[PDB]
Amino acid sequence: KVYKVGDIVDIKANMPHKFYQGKTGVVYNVTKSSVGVIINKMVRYLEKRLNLRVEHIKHSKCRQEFLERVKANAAKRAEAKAVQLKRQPAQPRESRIVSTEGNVPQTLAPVPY
Amino acid sequence: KPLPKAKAMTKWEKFAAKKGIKPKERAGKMIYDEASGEWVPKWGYKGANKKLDDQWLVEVIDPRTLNRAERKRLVKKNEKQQRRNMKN
Repeated sequence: KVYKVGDIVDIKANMPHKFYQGKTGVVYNVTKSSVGVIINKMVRYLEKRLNLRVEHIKHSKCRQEFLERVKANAAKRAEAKAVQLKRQPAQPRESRIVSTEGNVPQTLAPVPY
Repeated sequence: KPLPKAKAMTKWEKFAAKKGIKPKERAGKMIYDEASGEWVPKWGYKGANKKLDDQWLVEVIDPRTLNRAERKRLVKKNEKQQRRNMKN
């Protein structure tokens, strides 16, 4: 894959020589042998100019959700113009009746056998 | 043929005699590579000196190319010293 400056990639390793696996950064430089990634670190936040080979780097899908939500909201607004687009946390479940006719409650007897 | 007893200090033996630098024991190639469960001798096969090239992050132009250039410069300096000593 042709990585480009400013892209967001995930530092995934395939012994260690360091412990930066699972951290995400933005590409600042690219060359044939390796791709340059900058990772922010606290001392105020400092920065590290990491350089890694393409073998241990992959694109990050973190911004996919943002773009998808933006497009969906735009489409919904356009359709409704003919709105409550805000995301909502999982609301508590409402009351519902349960029927034991098809399933008799069994005392599992934690023995269990 | 004449005796092959040619002599030359190479400019190193003179200093080693002037200073108290005893000759190295010349133990062997094996050297412990910390942070790993392998010895990976200093030189001779899969040397640790080549580890910097095979490792994955080189924090602080590719620095691996810089290290290779430094190795080439050191080798060329050694060759130039050998040529200078041969000139004598």
